[PDB]
Amino acid sequence: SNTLFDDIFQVSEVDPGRYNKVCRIEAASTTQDQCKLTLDINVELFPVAAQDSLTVTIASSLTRSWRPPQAGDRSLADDYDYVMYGTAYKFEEVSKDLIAVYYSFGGLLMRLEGNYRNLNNLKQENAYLLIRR
Amino acid sequence: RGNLMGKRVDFSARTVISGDPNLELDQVGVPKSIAKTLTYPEVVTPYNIDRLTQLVRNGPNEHPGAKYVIRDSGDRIDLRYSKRAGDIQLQYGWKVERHIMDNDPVLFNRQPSLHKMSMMAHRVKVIPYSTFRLNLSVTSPYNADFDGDEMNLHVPQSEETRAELSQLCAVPLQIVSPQSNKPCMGIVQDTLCGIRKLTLRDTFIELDQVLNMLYWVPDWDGVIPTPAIIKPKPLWSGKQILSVAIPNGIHLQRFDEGTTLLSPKDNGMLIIDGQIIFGVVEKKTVGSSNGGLIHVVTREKGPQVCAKLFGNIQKVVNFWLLHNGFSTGIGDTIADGPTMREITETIAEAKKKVLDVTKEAQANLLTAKHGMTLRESFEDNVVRFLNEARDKAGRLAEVNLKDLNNVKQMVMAGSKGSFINIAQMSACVGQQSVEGKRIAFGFVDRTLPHFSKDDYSPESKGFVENSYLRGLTPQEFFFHAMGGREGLIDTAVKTAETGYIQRRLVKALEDIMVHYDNTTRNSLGNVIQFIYGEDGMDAAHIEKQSLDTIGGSDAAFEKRYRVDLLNTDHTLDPSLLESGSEILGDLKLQVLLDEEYKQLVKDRKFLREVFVDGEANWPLPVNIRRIIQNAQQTFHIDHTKPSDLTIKDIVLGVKDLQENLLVLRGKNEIIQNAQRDAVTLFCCLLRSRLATRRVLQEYRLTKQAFDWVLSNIEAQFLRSVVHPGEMVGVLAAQSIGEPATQMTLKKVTSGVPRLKEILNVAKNMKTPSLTVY
Amino acid sequence: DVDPAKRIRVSHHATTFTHCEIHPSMILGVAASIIPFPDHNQSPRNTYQSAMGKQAMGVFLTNYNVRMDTMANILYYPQKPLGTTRAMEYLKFRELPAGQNAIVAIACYSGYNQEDSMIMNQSSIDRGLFRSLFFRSYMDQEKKYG
Amino acid sequence: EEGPQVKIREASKDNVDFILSNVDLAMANSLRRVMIAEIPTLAIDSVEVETNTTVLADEFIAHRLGLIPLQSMDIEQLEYSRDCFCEDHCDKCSVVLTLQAFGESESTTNVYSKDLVIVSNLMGRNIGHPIIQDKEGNGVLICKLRKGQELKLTCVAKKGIAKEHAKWGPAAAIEFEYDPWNKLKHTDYWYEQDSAKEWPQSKNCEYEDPPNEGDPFDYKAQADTFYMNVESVGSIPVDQVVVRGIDTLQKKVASILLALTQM
Amino acid sequence: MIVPVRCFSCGKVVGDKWESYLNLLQEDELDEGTALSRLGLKRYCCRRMILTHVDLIEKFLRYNP
Amino acid sequence: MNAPDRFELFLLGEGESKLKIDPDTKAPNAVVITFEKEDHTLGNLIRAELLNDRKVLFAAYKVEHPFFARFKLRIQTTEGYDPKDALKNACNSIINKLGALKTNFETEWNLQTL
Amino acid sequence: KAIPKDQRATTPYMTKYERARILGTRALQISMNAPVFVDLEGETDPLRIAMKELAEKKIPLVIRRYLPDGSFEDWSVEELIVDL
Amino acid sequence: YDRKVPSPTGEYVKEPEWVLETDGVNLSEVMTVPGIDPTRIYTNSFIDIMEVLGIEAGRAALYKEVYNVIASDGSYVNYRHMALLVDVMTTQGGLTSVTRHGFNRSNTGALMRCSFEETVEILFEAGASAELDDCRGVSENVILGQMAPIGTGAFDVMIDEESL
Amino acid sequence: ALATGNWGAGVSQVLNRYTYSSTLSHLRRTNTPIAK
Amino acid sequence: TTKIPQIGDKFASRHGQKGTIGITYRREDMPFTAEGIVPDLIINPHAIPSRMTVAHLIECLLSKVAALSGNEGDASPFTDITVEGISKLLREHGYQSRGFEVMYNGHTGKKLMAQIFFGPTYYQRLRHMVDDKIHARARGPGLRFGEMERDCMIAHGAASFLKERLMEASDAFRVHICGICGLMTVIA
Ligand SMILES: [Mn+2]
Ligand SMILES: [Zn+2]
Ligand SMILES: [Zn+2]
Ligand SMILES: [Zn+2]
Repeated sequence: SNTLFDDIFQVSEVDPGRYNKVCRIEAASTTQDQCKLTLDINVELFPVAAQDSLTVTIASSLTRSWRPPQAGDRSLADDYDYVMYGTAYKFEEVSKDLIAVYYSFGGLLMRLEGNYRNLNNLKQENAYLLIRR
Repeated sequence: RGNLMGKRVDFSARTVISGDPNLELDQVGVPKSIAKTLTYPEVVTPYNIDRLTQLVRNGPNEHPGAKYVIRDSGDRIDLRYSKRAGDIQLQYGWKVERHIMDNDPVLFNRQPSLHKMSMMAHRVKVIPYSTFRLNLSVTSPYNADFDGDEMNLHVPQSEETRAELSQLCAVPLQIVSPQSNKPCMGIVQDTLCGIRKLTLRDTFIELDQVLNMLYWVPDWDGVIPTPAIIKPKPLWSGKQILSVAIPNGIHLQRFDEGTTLLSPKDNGMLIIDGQIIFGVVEKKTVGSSNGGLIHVVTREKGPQVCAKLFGNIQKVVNFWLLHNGFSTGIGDTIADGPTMREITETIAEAKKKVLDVTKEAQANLLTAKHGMTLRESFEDNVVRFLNEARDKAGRLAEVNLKDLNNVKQMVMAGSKGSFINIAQMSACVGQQSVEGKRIAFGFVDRTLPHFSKDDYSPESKGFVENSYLRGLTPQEFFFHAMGGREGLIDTAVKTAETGYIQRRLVKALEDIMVHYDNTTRNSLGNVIQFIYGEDGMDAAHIEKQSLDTIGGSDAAFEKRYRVDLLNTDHTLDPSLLESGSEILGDLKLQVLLDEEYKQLVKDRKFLREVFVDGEANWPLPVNIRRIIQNAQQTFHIDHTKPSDLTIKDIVLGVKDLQENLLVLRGKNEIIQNAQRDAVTLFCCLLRSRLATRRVLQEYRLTKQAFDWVLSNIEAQFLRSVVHPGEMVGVLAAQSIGEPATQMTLKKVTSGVPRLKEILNVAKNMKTPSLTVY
Repeated sequence: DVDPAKRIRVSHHATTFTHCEIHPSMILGVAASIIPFPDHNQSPRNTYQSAMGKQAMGVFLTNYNVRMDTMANILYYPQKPLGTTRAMEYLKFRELPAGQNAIVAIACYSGYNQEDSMIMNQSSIDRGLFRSLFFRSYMDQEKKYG
Repeated sequence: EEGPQVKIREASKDNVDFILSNVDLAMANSLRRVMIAEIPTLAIDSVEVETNTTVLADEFIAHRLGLIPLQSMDIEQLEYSRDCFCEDHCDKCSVVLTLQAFGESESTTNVYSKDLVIVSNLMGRNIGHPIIQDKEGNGVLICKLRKGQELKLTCVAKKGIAKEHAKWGPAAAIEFEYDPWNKLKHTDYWYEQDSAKEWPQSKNCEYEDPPNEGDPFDYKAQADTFYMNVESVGSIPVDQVVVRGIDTLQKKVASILLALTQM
Repeated sequence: MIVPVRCFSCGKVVGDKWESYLNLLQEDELDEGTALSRLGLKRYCCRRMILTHVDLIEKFLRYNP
Repeated sequence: MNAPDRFELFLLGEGESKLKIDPDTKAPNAVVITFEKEDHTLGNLIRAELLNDRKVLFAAYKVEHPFFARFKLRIQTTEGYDPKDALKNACNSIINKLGALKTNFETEWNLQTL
Repeated sequence: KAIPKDQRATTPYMTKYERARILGTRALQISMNAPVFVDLEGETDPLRIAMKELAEKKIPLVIRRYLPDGSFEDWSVEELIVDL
Repeated sequence: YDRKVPSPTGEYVKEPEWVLETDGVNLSEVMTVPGIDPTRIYTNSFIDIMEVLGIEAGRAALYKEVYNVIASDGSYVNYRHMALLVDVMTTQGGLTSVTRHGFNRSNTGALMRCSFEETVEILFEAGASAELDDCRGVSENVILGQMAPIGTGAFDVMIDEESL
Repeated sequence: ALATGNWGAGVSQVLNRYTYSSTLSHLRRTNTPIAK
Repeated sequence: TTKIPQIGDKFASRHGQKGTIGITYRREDMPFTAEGIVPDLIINPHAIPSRMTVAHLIECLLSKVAALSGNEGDASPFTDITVEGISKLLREHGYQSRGFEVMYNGHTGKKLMAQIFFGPTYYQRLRHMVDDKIHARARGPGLRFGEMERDCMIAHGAASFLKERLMEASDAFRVHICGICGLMTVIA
């Protein structure tokens, strides 16, 4: 029962650095020129290219072990394509006037930079990451 | 005297050893045939009448058996020959000499044993085939391999004797050793190579294989961790599963060259609550390194949990490696076509520099360097040129090799490998040398009859241009063999000399022990150290820590520690502290804060005198930074709200704690001073770590977390004091001799030759030097 | 214009030559003459080998069944090494060899082959791989002056 | 017939090149293993030596004897000596053979498996006949005799399985491949300059469609379509090695359902 | 001593191909590689078995007793 | 000498059963079965099939030490669904699967010339 | 030469050597059917029982710590704090 | 040589300095030469350092020497081990070597491992001088059937008439 | 002397026969009793 | 006596590195090649970098080519044979020129993510076998415990163990002693 962030980004770079399945994207945000994003993505399961336009929603719902099927016929809280799930080892840098946060997806890292998220994001593990089209 | 030399070695066996990925760190596989030979006398008691009665029935030929039953009268009934072997009625108080069984504590040892860690206690695991089996990580403390090594197993014979082994010698209690205040056991070879390949970002595991991996970790809790990727494919991270082998409450932070909180290179290491958040896992994290994962798990969870840790990790990685595979072939030693050309030119450039200096010398234009001969300095430059070549040639090959290159994969993980190796295999082998010089003119004015007289070129005097891959010319081959023989000869020497030095050191210190007064004395009762190690601490409880007070500019020192309640700018902002606003301009508190600052400034002076160098990292007990990282995780301290700590809380709190870090207790004046001295360095670390601004601005501790930090520091500290009865002398001798049995190879005297020269107090040194400033 | 795969050799700046080596590989003795590509190994390893070749099992003589000596080890199925040496011909190595040509895999498999140990194929052992005969013979007499 | 599906390419008395499709890799493998280790067979497992003046040692010869493939067509109609209710060996559980040879001529006299002679009663079941496939009906060369030397042995064939000793194995080798076009990406090709140019394209690349340049990785494809080839050693018809392979595997699982049952 | 009965690695029967191999060489003047392939020894594990064998028995038979 | 007889790989010694079923505690609806005298051949098999069942929450196997012939199988299933049954199911499902394969093969065999 | 219960300057904490010897002494006794002072919630292995007695401070033993000069201090196993 | 020194602002900075390295030693005389820093002169001959600067300086040097022999191979050993060695070699006011000085002793007991097939003589002298055996060694106590006053045996255990 | 190795030693030894090359080796071995 | 390869026995190639059998595996369990070829022996790659034993690797490459072509491989020192040369010949035979081959795990059938350097190499069975050194001496009614072993037990502070292990058979005799003169001149 929740959601925490939403917006669409302008991928300005997709670096694969010696990896063969992962790339580090850095897409600017449509709207607010402040909001930025750096993220690790498994390209093998959701390719990405420069100038693309991704919609990024955080959320935190729809820890107990996990089951595979059944739900695939039920709570399809996946109105997206790419779907990760990491933890917030978030260093609220409290840089200058903006506030950046960090997430860890099994090692695939992510970092948002804004300011109005003070009442938006968590300060605790649990947090899914969704992206569509 | 024939018995004062250990001959009649009863109750022990010896055999070839083999490695075993499925044994726990502290076990030893004992072949059934050897188990039936070694016995332990166990008194018949109601707690064990059945087991014994059963063993006696199995007899001397079936494993859970026994060899003799001894009755009250001391009579010995031989179960192998005896008309009543199968008709015995044990009675309380009798003794049954049973075979050693699973879990008995036994002493395992590999000679030459010049380490206490070369004689540890293990738990028995009776197994089939002959040969003893060991967990791979118990390998280095024994300095053992499996190309034929043999080890001895001794069976403790009494009850107090069993206890001594398992309570003092057991492998787990030796993970962290005092010889170098760090673990002496870590993850190696296959498991090391595998753990790295498993931790890369590109490594993902599918559901089918994840469930197996999970199930392989015995301390797992049937809770399938949610995938790092849920999208079109439930995929798990390699880091995710390894994290299951690490227990809860483990935190770890380390920054490498260019590591950030986004470490692009997947550099560094960041584990939080037993979940690796970022960084590839290799030798710096899982090796026997200082602050690594094993040092931490031990100190934080205790010896047993750490021992189990080696096995859990081994089982996961070894499984992930069995199904991933790893290999190496000739292919891995082949460098890029263009690279080889860059290499040939690099060497060709070296032969020119050498050719020039020769023409120079032949015209008589070279100037000798003071206190040196023309020929001496000539040789010098030629050798510098030729090594510069081998080296730069080697770097060109190293850079080339891709991340697929198996040789490079092993080097990146930490498991066997090194530049020099890749350099000699792929690029130039280099200059040979005997007695520190190039190959000498053994024939009149020439190295081999194949050259002309007076030929000082690199090919003549021993430079091997080819790599091992290319092969050596015959002349290169012979020169490389001349150099080779040298190493074989003195390897024999170094060996012999070190073994006698080690036995002389032990003999000189054997009787030195730590008494109950914390004094270190010899058999006579003479004082050697008025307090062991000048600090009363046990070396296995010491860690390298950074004494901040000592580094950087003064502006920085002041920005960091200065708290001026009487200045709008240099006060504690009311957001870091609850009572922040009403503290502004508080005269009485400011008096407390000035005492704290004057003390911090004295400390800095003091430290700068002791470590005139400027060095800040020194081994000290109680790892404060770790204690604080724990507090912040334990009390989920939010870095957003202001703390409820008072300035009196901190200042007076830290002040009180210092009066509790006790090494000595005597009530008189002398001892109390000795006590203040012994705790001086640690207290400087303490005061700089718990300075008011630091506690509120950096750590953000709440009154609860803070009070927790203070009591932990006291607990750990007291747990770090050395125990009276410590055979510190033998400990010392062995700690110096053991590594001196590892030295093998700018013009002075080092290595064993110099060490022997020292211990001998020779009035005729070989290299009497003076250094004048 | 030169083979980049070959090793780097020096030049023939001579008009003085009085002799020429029959063949450079003849600087080696018997044991080392059995090492394949010895010129591609680090020097001390050649020495180690030369020691071990003397601890191998072969067919010391074809008349082993008729001699009655203290100890003897005869390999069941000796094989001539796929990788030979030219000197190896005068040493009769192909005639009276030691060892066999094992199909070898350099790999990290179950973990049971670390720190210098090996994983051997049990099925190959059943079919005869590396079996050997061992003969020990005891001697004894009768009295002396009494 | 809905399910695993065989599709034979080659077939002869020795090999059976085929293509398993629509199956789990796990099953292809278990079957692959079973053929190598658990298909019953008859083989010499005891040799009594009356006379050996040959140049070889008894155990040396005996070892070879066991390696000589024997007729194991009706092996099921034979019981394991361990189950049999006799005392040691009998016609119900064993085949006895004899070997008598004498160096008569001055030329070296050879001894082959053909020279083996059954002495027990085969009761009509094709079993124990030494297999012969060479172009001269000689069989395996067991020993060589100089004039004057002799060899009088007595063997005893028994039912067994590879797990116990590789002599009882009916299989010689078992080719096995899948995804010849590295599409599932199960392996990561090692290379110097070009993955493709440096790695030999396999036979089975012809029986499949090379992936297309721009297709994104197919992450839901599993492993079906396994290209196998079974080589029989003779103790049993190739077709049988496979068939009984599936059979034993089948009986195995069966022995388990029956375990839960009487449990 | 004599032709191993089988290929150590795979099990292939090989002890019934020694004489043939010998003939393929003498009376047919073929080369070992071509000879071996004609006897069906296609994989190197089986090839090495025959190509590397040393028939020392032919020398043992030369002793009188 | 210390080497055990080879038949001990497939022959149940005395006092041993083909299966030992134990209830898992760490989790609900979980069982741990010990197969004596069996290896990866059956292990990876029953595991793979067990995984095709959707009402199955967990399935993994492992032979703790190559010296001994036995493996452990842990199955976790949906409430109401007995793990013991999923096994029976996986088994039968396998047995059938093979029967078909057997046929198809003997069928294709005949259509071959040689 | 004995030192009064007050004025002892030796450690309030038990040393690993004392723990090792006490457990071994006590275990020996339990191995010889000597009376036990705790409830064996299933234990049968002497040392294991001894460890239980220690944790519950029910081992009626005293440690005599000698000083290099000859004097000594007496600490009851009960007194000694066990943290190692 | 480069030298870490405090700069005027406080942070350590490298300040290169010319240093003289010699072949031969005469500390007392060179130490006195004008133009040098007698405060920092050094020599690897800890024997001369002792004779000119005293035993405490001798000790410090001996530690620096031993320590270098171990750092030369990159190896590391906790300070206290080398320190204990250095204190033993220094306790009696002079540099007492360790590589076996005495033909009889170092710190033993006229009972421990009978050295030289003529232990008799070791005992004859012990008698003639009234040698007092402390009995702290392991062998002496083995000969006496007792456990050595070390580690696990550096204290006695006794019954307690307190336990209720 | 030929049975011992007593000349004026170890000069005489039992011939190695472990392997054929080991025998050839022993027969061409050299010894140096007792600057570099 | 016939001696069959067992765990603990020593083996070595001709490049100065021996090893003992750690465990034996049956064919089914071994890893395999597409052609169904299985290894008679598996050694560890970690024993390659540091030994600098490149010849072992080249002997392998050479030996593969020789077996595939029935020609004797020339591994003679100081000749013009090359890895490039050998790699070319092996390639002509349809194999990946540097000795690697795709392999599948024997417990699963699934490929290995890595390819394996596979080929024949000459190995020697050494003497001195397990069953010859297994000596186990336990009398109730190396392998020694000497000075070095004792120093280790002293360092551990294990005093009673040292007492138990170093004490001889001799009977524990009871004597009386004067407290004034430390002599056994007491009449009891
Ligand atoms: Mn070794
Ligand atoms: Zn019968
Ligand atoms: Zn083969
Ligand atoms: Zn008296």
